[PDB]
Amino acid sequence: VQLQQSGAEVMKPGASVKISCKGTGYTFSSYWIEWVKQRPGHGLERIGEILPGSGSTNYNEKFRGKATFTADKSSKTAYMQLSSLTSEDSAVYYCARYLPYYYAMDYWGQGTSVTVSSAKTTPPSVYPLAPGSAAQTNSMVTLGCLVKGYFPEPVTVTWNSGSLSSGVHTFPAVLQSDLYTLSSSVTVPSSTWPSETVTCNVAHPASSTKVDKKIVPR
Amino acid sequence: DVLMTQTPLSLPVSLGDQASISCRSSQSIVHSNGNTYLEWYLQKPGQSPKLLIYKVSNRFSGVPDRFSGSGSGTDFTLKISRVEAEDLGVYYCFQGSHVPWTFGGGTKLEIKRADAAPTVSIFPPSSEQLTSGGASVVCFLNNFYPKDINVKWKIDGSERQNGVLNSWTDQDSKDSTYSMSSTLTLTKDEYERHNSYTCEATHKTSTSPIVKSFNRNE
Amino acid sequence: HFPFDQQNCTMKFRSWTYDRTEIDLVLKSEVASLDDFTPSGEWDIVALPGRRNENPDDSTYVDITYDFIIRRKPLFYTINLIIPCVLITSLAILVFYLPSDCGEKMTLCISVLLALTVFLLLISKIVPPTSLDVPLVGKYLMFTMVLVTFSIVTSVCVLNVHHRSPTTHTMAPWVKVVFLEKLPALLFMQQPRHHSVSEDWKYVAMVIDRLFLWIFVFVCVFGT
Amino acid sequence: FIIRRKPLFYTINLIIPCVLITSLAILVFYLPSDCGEKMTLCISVLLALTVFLLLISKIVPPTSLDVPLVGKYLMFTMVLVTFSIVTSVCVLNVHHRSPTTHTMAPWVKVVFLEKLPALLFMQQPRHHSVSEDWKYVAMVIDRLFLWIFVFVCVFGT
Amino acid sequence: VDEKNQMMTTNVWVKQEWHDYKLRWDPADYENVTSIRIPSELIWRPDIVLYNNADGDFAVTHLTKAHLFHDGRVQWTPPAIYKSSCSIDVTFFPFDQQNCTMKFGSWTYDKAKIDLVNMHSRVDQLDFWESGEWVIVDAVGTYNTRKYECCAEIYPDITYAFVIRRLPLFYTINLIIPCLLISCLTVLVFYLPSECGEKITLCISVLLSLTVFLLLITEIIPSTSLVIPLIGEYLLFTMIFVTLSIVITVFVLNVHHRSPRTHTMPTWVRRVFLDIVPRLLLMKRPSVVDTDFERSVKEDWKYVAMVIDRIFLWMFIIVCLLGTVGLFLPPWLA
Ligand SMILES: *[C@@H]1O[C@H](CO)[C@@H](O[C@@H]2O[C@H](CO)[C@@H](O[C@@H]3O[C@H](CO)[C@@H](O)[C@H](O)[C@@H]3O)[C@H](O)[C@H]2NC(C)=O)[C@H](O)[C@H]1NC(C)=O
Ligand SMILES: *[C@@H]1O[C@H](CO)[C@@H](O)[C@H](O)[C@H]1NC(C)=O
Ligand SMILES: *[C@@H]1O[C@H](CO)[C@@H](O)[C@H](O)[C@H]1NC(C)=O
Ligand SMILES: CC(=O)OCC[N+](C)(C)C
Ligand code: NA
Repeated sequence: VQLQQSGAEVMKPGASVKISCKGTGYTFSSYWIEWVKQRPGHGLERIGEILPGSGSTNYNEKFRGKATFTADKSSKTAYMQLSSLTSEDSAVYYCARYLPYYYAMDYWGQGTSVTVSSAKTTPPSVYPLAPGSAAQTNSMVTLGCLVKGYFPEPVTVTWNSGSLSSGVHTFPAVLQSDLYTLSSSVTVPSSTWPSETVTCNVAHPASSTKVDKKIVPR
Repeated sequence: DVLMTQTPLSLPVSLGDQASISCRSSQSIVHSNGNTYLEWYLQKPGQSPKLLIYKVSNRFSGVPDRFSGSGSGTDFTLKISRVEAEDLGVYYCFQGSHVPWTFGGGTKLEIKRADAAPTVSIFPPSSEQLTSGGASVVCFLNNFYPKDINVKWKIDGSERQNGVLNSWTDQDSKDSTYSMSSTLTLTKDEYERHNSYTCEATHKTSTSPIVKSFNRNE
Repeated sequence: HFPFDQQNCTMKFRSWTYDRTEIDLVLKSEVASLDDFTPSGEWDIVALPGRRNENPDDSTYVDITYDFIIRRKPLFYTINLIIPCVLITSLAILVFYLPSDCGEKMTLCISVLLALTVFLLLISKIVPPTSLDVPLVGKYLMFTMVLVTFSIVTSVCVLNVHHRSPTTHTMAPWVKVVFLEKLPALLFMQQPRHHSVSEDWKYVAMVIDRLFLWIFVFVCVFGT
Repeated sequence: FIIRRKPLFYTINLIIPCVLITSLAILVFYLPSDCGEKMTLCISVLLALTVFLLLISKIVPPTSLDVPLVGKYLMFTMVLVTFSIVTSVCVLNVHHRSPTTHTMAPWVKVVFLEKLPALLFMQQPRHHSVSEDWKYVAMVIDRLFLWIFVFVCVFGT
Repeated sequence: VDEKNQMMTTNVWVKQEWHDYKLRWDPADYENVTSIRIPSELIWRPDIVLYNNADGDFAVTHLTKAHLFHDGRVQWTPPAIYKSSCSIDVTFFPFDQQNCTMKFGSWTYDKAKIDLVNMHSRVDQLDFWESGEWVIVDAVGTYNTRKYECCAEIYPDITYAFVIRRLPLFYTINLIIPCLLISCLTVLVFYLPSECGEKITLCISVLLSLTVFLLLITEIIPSTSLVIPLIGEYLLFTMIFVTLSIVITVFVLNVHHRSPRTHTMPTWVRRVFLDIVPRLLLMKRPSVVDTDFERSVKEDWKYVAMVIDRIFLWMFIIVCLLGTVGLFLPPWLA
């Protein structure tokens, strides 16, 4: 048994997206397909369900009119169409197999991520940072690497061939106005930072962008 | 739609301690067949949920025996005999009794440990920011616990609330401490007008807010 | 819960020639197939699981049972039965606001009783009551029929009180102090008393029916 | 095959409606003749009882070895209600008499205005017209039959 | 055409024709015998069955003799009675058109073993016994192929769509016209005077008649929740407004029988319902000066009741006309 969902989508506000869930290894037409929305913030919100064998569909009150379910029996696929995409609709959507009163949602789709934004693909602008000059130097210090002005996700930050993996603290991306950003700081010996070379790498597969900007003492 | 409420919103419990998550329904969710259909799901970060319990008490195949359920017409609870690293996640209660079927609010589970004081830091902008025509002021707070953290952007005796970014990190594994990176986007026309920049952060461990500042005039 | 009911119909499959020591019945899938299903339009399919059953005490018994969980689509019977029933039920309170002098109370209450009885019999033909479970709609119709019978009795009594004159009846003082003075105050009536015995009886009858109008509105509202 | 019927269905569908209709059989004698609705009530009761008798007839086999007790009770009540209809017609005729169209025999006076009211605890107010005497005689007659029917019906249980 | 049970019963001749390679002969060797009739149970036959059977038989059961020709051609035309399920739509009953289908195909041989050929796209009606209740608008067979999860091969089928139009005269006369005649009486209660003592009789009779006719319609149409007949909606709305009229009638009768000894007329009631509304409703009260206060207030209560009746006589007429046109006019336009 396996539910295979479609790939990630990026859409402009006001458009409509259609994601699919393909079920194999079982009687696709005899199990309800549950659609679940997980906003990046928090929470699982069921959107509705559809029984592919018939046309029966249910929607939660919050999504009545926003979502529409369709199923193809020939190809074991179920579809959910979202209309009038706002910024709230950006989330990860799951499809699950369900049989009421008998079998719970034991198999889930991998999850499809939908992003509603007006921006276009943009390479990162990595601006490495170092401790301020007006700051006492002690045994332990923190480094600085900043990535901003990139879109869409994701962006992987790593050191030179994983030179210093443990002890690093990356942070989730956030929107200043429309674009994403990221910060990453690591702790290294004060006697090793100036002597040894430390650098943060940046990779943006969406923009096919790779950057490498070493940070030197002020 | 039946409303399902979970308490507590967060349940910090150290390794090996008894855990208790409660779910309540806005209505009785019993059914005629002698069963009432309540299920418990667990989602790890960056993963699809997973079934743990169904029909209140019945335990899914392949799940540790430590998990157990119990309840009645409108009050249900989940129990974990011993907590482990894999146990960390969000737990949801799912009602499969009345159409439409709804998820619980979610009960995040965390492991409490010896609180560590925050290690605040401030990083002024870099030359690239000046060349681009911007000024990014970011405050770092690493390896702090618990969530009792507040950050105030007081600048040369002025408290500024506009353009303040709230981006913290989830509890880690090696250290099990959080982090909190606040940024303030300044323009060149306004960046140089002011003189002193400070990042006031207050934590339970240190009642007096920790102060870290730098002066533009140098 | 008709017409908002959900049915659980089973289909048991056995071999009526061979027992478990001869043929073993195995399920090819855990659910019945809906690959070439034609939707009903009256019933909604919920679940069609299948199970293989044995008997720990028999050892010669094997069967495969499918559970057909189906859900009625309630719009049809809603519109065609529940709405007419509610419309008829709403008329069960009006007799206590109809004035006695109109000479039409009996017609109204008797007609309501007739309509309710007919609807009860029709509902019984559609969904027969049984000791295990009586349809809630039928229960409500019966309760309303009992109330309407009580209202017919009360209307007869009120009509008897209304057509009383000093030439044929004498008003006991307690009747005065209660119905002309105290009970109207509780019901917010305030007999005008601008200035005869025949009008006093007419007011007593009007006070009685107002008291019951409150109860029937209360009970019928509680009937929700 | 000794089998026992589960009587809930026919209870709800035949017995309760029948007793509800039967409880109205005697009301016509407490209804004043001025209301102008005695005929409506008594005729409605008769027709409802007849309809339920016909339904029972359609349910049971058309054999003549025995009569259902419920059918017997419905037939008895139907006869009683027919008697009540005839009596109501007579009471209405008595009620609408006037000095211009009828004369009251002295025996009618001594009986209906004096003796029977005392027996039935009616106590004519007699605060003091002849048209009111006829209206009182009608009140006495149907009060007498209210007593009779109650006894003949209470022994029906 | 059973609308309640959603089944179509038909009597058809199932014309079939195939070639048998072992049933060939030379007529010159058999006294010029060119064809023969043989029992159809002695030869191989295609297993054509009706997929959407309901309460009948899947396959032909009569098994008449087959006509065999010297070149191997077999002709078989048995009779059959088929009871097939079809979805019934009674939105415009009794002016409805139904589309009932019959799906035929071999049950166990796929397209590579047995393939079907449309003898003629149109169903044959040369020996059709006219019903008098339905007329066949169109009866055409469509060839389809499809795969079933049972089996790996493609199974063809021919599906016939019977588009049948109901002749509406019978149900017109027996249901529609009585319903319209009763509907003509829905607003009459507001023109009856309160002294006639018969308002309740009329409105109750109308309500009960409408309810009975709704019940009669219910026994004809299927108990499906996908569509609602227009006749049913009209009857239900008429019943609702008749119930409302009964409530208003009780209120108006109560208002009519008020007197100074039991009720007091507020000044605002007097103002509104004796000056303003009568003017707007084009009814002019005579200027009469009654000296008896009790008999004059009783006449004012009686006039207030007349005005309330006239208001609702106007509203119900407007609603009755607007509702009827707003419900039936658009469908009649395409
Ligand atoms: C529809 O009706 C069928 C038949 O009455 C119901 O099946 C019965 O369901 C109960 C509850 O699950 C079964 O009892 C349980 O069985 C499990 C496994 O053996 C056991 O662990 C429990 O302690 C309990 O005994 C019962 O065996 C089963 N009977 C049959 C004949 O299948 C079904 O639940 C009904 N479904 C709905 C939605 O109403
Ligand atoms: C054989 O019979 C056919 C009619 O079935 C006829 O047309 C034909 O001429 C006949 N041939 C001979 C040789 O008799
Ligand atoms: C009747 O139904 C068939 C099959 O659903 C369809 O092909 C055809 O177009 C329909 N015709 C009408 C007139 O509805
Ligand atoms: C092979 C066989 O028996 O198939 C039957 C089902 N059908 C007609 C859908 C193929
Ligand atoms: Na009648």
